[PDB]
Amino acid sequence: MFNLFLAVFPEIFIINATFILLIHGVVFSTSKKYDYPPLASNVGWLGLLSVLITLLLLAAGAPLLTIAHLFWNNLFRRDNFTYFCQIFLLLSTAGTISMCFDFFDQERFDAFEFIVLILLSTCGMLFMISAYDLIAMYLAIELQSLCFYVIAASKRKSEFSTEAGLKYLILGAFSSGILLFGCSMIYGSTGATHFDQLAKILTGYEITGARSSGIFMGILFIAVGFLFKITAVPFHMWAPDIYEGSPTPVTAFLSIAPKISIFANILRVFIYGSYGATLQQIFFFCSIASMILGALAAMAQTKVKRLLAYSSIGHVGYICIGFSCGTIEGIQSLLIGIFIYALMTMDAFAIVLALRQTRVKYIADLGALAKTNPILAITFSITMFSYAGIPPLAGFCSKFYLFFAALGCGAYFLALVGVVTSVIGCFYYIRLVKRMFFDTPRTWILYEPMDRNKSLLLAMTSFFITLFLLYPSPLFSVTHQMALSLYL
Amino acid sequence: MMLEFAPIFIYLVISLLVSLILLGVPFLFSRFDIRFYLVSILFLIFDLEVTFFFPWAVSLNKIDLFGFWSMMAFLFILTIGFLYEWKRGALDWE
Amino acid sequence: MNTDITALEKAQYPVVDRNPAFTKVVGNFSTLDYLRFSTITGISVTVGYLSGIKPGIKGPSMVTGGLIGLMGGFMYAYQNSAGRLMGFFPNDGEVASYQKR
Amino acid sequence: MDLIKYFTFSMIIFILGIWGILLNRRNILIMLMSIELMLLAVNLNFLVFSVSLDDMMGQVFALLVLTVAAAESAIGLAIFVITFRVRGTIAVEFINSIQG
Amino acid sequence: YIAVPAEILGIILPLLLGVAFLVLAERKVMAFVQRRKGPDVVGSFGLLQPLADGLKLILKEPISPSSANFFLFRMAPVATFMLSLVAWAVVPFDYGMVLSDLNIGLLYLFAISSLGVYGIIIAGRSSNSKYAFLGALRSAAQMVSYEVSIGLILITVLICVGSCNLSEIVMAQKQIWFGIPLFPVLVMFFISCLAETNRAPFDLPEAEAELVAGYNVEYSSMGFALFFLGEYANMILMSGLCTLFFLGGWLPILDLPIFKKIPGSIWFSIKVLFFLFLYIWVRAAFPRYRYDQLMGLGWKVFLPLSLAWVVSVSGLLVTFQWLP
Amino acid sequence: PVMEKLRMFVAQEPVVAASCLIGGVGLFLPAVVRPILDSLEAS
Amino acid sequence: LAQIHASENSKSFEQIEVERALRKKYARKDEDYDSMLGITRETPPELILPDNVLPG
Amino acid sequence: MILSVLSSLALVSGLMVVRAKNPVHSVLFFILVFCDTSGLLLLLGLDFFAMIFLVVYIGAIAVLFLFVVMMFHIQIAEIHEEVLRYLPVSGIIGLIFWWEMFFILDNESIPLLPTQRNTTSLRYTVYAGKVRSWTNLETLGNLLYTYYFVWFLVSSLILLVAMIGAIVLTMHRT
Ligand SMILES: C[C@@H]1CC[C@@]2(OC1)O[C@H]1C[C@H]3[C@@H]4CC=C5C[C@@H](OCCC(CO[C@H]6O[C@H](CO)[C@@H](O[C@H]7O[C@H](CO)[C@@H](O)[C@H](O)[C@H]7O)[C@H](O)[C@H]6O)CO[C@H]6O[C@H](CO)[C@@H](O[C@H]7O[C@H](CO)[C@@H](O)[C@H](O)[C@H]7O)[C@H](O)[C@H]6O)CC[C@]5(C)[C@H]4CC[C@]3(C)[C@H]1[C@@H]2C
Ligand SMILES: CCCCCCCCCCCCCCCCCC(=O)O[C@@H](COC(=O)CCCCCCCCCCCCCCC)COP(=O)(O)OCC[N+](C)(C)C
Ligand SMILES: CCCCCCCCCCCCCCCCCC(=O)O[C@@H](COC(=O)CCCCCCCCCCCCCCC)COP(=O)(O)OC[C@H](O)CO
Ligand SMILES: CCCCCCCCCCCCCCCCCCCC(=O)O[C@H](COC(=O)CCCCCCCCCCCCCC)COP(=O)(O)OCCN
Ligand SMILES: COC1=C(OC)C(=O)C(C/C=C(\C)CC/C=C(\C)CC/C=C(/C)CC/C=C(\C)CCC=C(C)C)=C(C)C1=O
Repeated sequence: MFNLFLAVFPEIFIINATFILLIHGVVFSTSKKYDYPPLASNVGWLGLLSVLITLLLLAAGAPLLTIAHLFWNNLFRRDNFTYFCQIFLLLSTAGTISMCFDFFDQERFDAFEFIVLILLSTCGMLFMISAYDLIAMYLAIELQSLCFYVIAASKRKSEFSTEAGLKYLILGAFSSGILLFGCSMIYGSTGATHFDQLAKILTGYEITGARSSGIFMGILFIAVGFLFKITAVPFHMWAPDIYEGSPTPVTAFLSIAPKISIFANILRVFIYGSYGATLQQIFFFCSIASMILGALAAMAQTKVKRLLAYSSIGHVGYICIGFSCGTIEGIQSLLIGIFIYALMTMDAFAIVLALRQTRVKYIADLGALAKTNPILAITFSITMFSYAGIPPLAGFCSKFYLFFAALGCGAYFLALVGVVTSVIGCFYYIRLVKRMFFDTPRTWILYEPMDRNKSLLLAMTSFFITLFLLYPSPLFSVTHQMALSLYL
Repeated sequence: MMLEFAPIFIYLVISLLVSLILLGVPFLFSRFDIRFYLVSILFLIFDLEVTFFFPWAVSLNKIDLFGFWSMMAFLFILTIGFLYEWKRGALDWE
Repeated sequence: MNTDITALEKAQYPVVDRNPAFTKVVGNFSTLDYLRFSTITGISVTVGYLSGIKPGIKGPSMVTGGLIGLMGGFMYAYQNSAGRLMGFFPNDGEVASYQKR
Repeated sequence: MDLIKYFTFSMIIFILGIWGILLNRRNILIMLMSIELMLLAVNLNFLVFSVSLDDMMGQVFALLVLTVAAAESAIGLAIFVITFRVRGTIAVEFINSIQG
Repeated sequence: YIAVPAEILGIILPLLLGVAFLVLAERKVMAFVQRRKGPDVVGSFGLLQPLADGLKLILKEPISPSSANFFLFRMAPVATFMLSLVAWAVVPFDYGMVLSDLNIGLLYLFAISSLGVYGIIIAGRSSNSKYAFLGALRSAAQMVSYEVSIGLILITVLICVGSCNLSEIVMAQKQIWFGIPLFPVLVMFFISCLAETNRAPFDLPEAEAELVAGYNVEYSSMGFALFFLGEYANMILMSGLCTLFFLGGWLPILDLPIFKKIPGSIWFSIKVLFFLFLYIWVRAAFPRYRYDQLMGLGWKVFLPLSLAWVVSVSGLLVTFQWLP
Repeated sequence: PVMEKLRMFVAQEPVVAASCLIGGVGLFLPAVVRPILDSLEAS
Repeated sequence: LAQIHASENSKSFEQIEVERALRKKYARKDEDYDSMLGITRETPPELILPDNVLPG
Repeated sequence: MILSVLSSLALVSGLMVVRAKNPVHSVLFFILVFCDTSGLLLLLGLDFFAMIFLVVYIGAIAVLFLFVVMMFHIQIAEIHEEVLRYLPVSGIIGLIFWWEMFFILDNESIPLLPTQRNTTSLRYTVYAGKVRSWTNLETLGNLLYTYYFVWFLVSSLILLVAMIGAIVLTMHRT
């Protein structure tokens, strides 16, 4: 009996460690004897440790995660794809946590519950990746969402943070209701919620004239929920406001991990299921809309956070082009894009968090940065050029695939849109470089140097961004492996 | 069978009529306190706990040890939450 | 409760015990298992101590880190030992001990 | 005709939630209430289908969805409370400062 | 179904009479403890006092203050009164003596109890009076707080019985009354019943002298009477529930032919009378808690103990395989 | 010296201590006694 | 002014260390979390200058 | 007919939820909607869910909403607006949803037209399933804690998040 639970050792450990940290934090934060010490950094270090131990347990036990698969079948499904997705999710969570300590001590954000909520949301996203039934998928999505709602409003006396939370909760709850409605329609039409059963029922028919309008609209509503989650246009406008109004570590965490989890869900639901061309057309139109709107709105922005939010919207458009084309290379390119975008976003938010120690808000606040911190201005410039997709930086992969699929699926309007939006993006990315290097403002802002954690993370992500294309084989092989494991 | 609910409806109708008769015969001759929200939240949580207890209580003879320990784990999570509330002063009305 | 230990990906090494008992797995702990266990626990205690200095609770922080490390290290050692007995990990020692007792 | 009548009941509840979103641009509390109405309609959809299909999966998920609805309302009303506390008012013109 | 209204009236009317005389019995017992005579002028031994008081109330002019919640103000007492009445549809007085033999009767009682709070809340809010509103909020919070412990004790009984059917709960006590092994649970249940019915030592609405205005202070004539009647009917119901769950309902004390001679309804009535006497006795014996103290007792004492009893009973019954 | 700290906790929080003892018995019986009773039945 | 300068320049090693730690602890604040905890952190008197040297 | 009555009550009560000027009134109508829903559940034979909808939706969730809305003391000026100018946008959105979504089951689940013949005699009774009938409660409890226990525990995690968030966002300890 005990050995059956080897399939959930990683999750058991992280949940138990989260409980231990909750108890530790609440017991000593309330201690008069110790004079109510702030425990955000102490619990943060212990939680980073817990995340790393979870990663060790998961990575080193790859076969064991598939033990007792028949017993666990109606609860979840673990395979190679989920293996790599969960490893990447844990790595992203560890990096995001490591970027938070200067924020904890200098702002004096003393709430250790922040770390606990991050860990519980990580548990939720882990269960999201392995979900193999509509019920499990919904429950894990809701756990993740509720944790985000709470942490988005963590600055509870701030107008901005409270506004972010309110908008997030209302729009999140609305989208979740729409998705749940879709799930109910699919169950009513097919008598099934398990992904295997849905695959068997729906395969071979798609729209064979006598199409289940119940099945067709259930798929549509579920897709609407998914598109809200990935911040695809027209279900996107929550994202810029929430990203800007939330505390910056929250914004960094939301920018990466939920995308990984929800894209795992989307792959395993749609790609593994079957209504077909309708849904790929959904993602096609949403990709085009996201690219165009992201480019234009980002061009309008004068503030750093909003610029990065709109940039992420545009990039999810680029990524969803891969899902749309419906090929093994499409899935592989989507995964490569997710990985590279995540690393670049981690780099960008490490810089943003470093600059938040002097309250960076506007793009113009970067003036004369090439004088006051030359190596920081260069590092940030490499990130921008990578965001623009200039070769040989890592960001060039997403552009290359966008056009590869445009000429592979046979889509020339898509190629035209890609060209135009890429040029617009390059303009608003090099505007930052111009501000740091070319401008001569009358008043300068002198920034405090970053802590060791962010400097090390920045140093590694900056080598990856510059040098990835010299040795890109491991990512290519692992992503091809994952794309194949979805069906075999 | 749902047959036994019909007398309840007729009982409700009669009780309502008695209420109207009794009440109608004499016509012939800005300070928000968060602790209420908090007690509402606690009641909601333990209301759901009782809700989940009901099927478990009637099903103990069939679920045996596995069901017992799964409910115990459920209770462990909820009781950790309760300990958190207790330490934070949510249960103190002074 | 019906149970089925059968894994999706078959074991690539001889199966000494398909579903080893808890105490059998613990008694199967090797020197390397104990090294992994002790290393994880020691690192966790060290992190607890160092991160506890600024709040002033280095002792209790050491205890908390040590509890996390003890649980994680035991889970990791159990994972390795059970995987060896089940044939999922290289298990030369288990096979040698099995072919003799 | 039973199944079409049970489904249109839940359907009118869902459409009412949608209309409540549409008609309450100055009243975000009612917007939250409309979202609960939609969640109730979905829950009813699972229960009706469970009976119609003679299957228990609709019933398990209905209970879990009730748990989600409870947690959602708790957290949402907390966020409402803190927004009101910061502004002293619930009017929508005081929650429009993030834009662009 | 044509005879169903006759059965319903045969429940409701004697219940209203019983409430009218419970008020008199409370006055009499309180007086006798206090070395005085209660009402003994209006009728012989004061037995006509309840009719006179009810007649006075119906002949009293209603006030209906100039509030903006004209409908809600009068409907709140109707709601609480109807809820007090409808719980008796599932109460069995003897084997086969019950209006609705609900299989889900225990949860139905819990639902009715949970619904009881709305009359008090609406009366407080609709009355256009800050004192009534504050008192109603405090009373509502107290009732919801003690409802948790009531529900957990219900779960303990359910674990022992394996069915939500009240008659089955009674017949499961043929071997032994549940109040013997679960005596602390019964004490907890009685105290929680006191708190849930806003009764002494938990009667905040009665604490006008303590600068705590009750939720019904603006009510006159028959709305106030409806609140009062619902409260006393709920006291009778809580006594009946204590009898059903722990004292074996209609069962005799000993399974002997001498005890089986007297009908089960009489056994049930006698146990209910004991519990009503304890209600009155407790009101006569002790002072009252403050609101904060009783809230602390609800959340810090009775909830943990109720949960612990759930765990202990279930674990013991699972271990030795004594489950129903 | 944690043997009067437990004494002090029991003296100051009798309800919590009683709840812990009652629930702990309820957890101990299935965890320890039940497998013993199952083992004695096999032989 | 001489009083505050004389007081600072005559401090021993131990007091210098104590005041370094105290200064670091009270350099920033989270009054919202303190209100959640229901406590009020007060500046220690060894970090408060006399009123006769303050600008007002 | 009975479903017509309950659906009409639900329709009117829901319109009152979304259209009442006073938010306290909206909460009270919401409570009427849950009562009607419970009636439907009783018609379906799901008495456990019928009772739980009263216990949780009305007994706990609506109470929370009522406590919060009552202490807010919202003035109508802060949330008032004329809705006559929304009739067209609601007309198109409602109609499209109406035409699509009230009739989605019609092609898959074609109704049986009631004829002028007693079909009740064609009801086949299998007594084998009637020897030991299961309540809704015990059928659900047979599954929640053993075969689908992981989802049960994840729901517990969701409730824990609710508790933590409620404390962290609103607590001001005296
Ligand atoms: C604690 C607090 C207090 C508040 C509260 O809780 C909380 O308090 C709680 C108290 C609750 C009430 C409790 C109780 C009820 C009664 C229920 O109402 C029963 C209705 C059902 C039962 O009705 C019949 O059931 C049997 C017949 O079915 C009868 O059996 C005969 O027939 C047998 C067979 O020959 C013989 O063998 C027997 O010998 C012979 O006697 C039986 O006598 C009779 O009862 C369903 O019936 C219908 O359903 C049919 C199907 O749809 C419809 O058929 C139609 O459509 C068909 C096509 O589809 C066409 O083919 C048809 O031609 C065409 O007619 C039709 O409309 C109609 O029949 C309606 C809900 C309500 C009000 C609750 C509301 C909510 C509360 C107030 C709660 C509230 C919230
Ligand atoms: C060809 C690529 C495609 C096009 C993209 C080009 C992107 C760059 C744009 C080119 C235009 C000109 C760029 C000018 C940058 C050169 C100046 C520079 O970066 O110097 C840095 C140097 O920045 C670095 O530190 C770069 C380190 C990267 C290490 C990469 C080498 C890896 C192996 C080397 C092993 C170690 C050294 C071996 C020999 C000792 C000095 O930084 P400061 O901020 O001035 O001061 C630093 C502080 N302090 C000197 C006190 C330490
Ligand atoms: C307020 C009380 C708090 C209590 C906290 C302590 C207990 C918490 C629960 C800890 C897990 C179980 C610990 C008890 C050890 C004894 C277990 C045991 O006796 O083994 C039985 C088996 O027990 C179990 O396997 C149940 C384990 C409960 C599940 C606990 C969750 C652990 C992790 C789950 C991972 C899922 C992800 C979690 C999602 C949040 C043997 O039963 P059987 O195989 O002979 O037959 C089965 C049954 O009799 C017929 O149905
Ligand atoms: C791939 C392209 C090429 C990459 C090349 C990689 C080469 C390997 C890297 C070589 C590293 C060289 C430096 C090694 C010596 C530094 C040792 C750090 C000592 C240390 O204890 O640092 C502590 C902080 O932790 C820290 O600062 C460490 C944590 C910093 C984050 C590191 C990552 C952790 C989370 C994983 C994220 C993964 C993201 C992937 C998506 C305390 O420091 P202190 O004493 O100065 O006091 C700080 C005030 N509080
Ligand atoms: C400058 O002049 C003006 C306009 O003109 C730009 C206006 O509009 C308006 C006011 C009216 C508006 C804004 C209605 C437009 C709203 C829409 C379409 C709702 C959808 C929301 C967004 C953000 C659009 C995103 C959707 C896209 C890009 C396409 C949908 C998706 C796919 C094709 C997949 C005013 C006053 C105005 O003065």
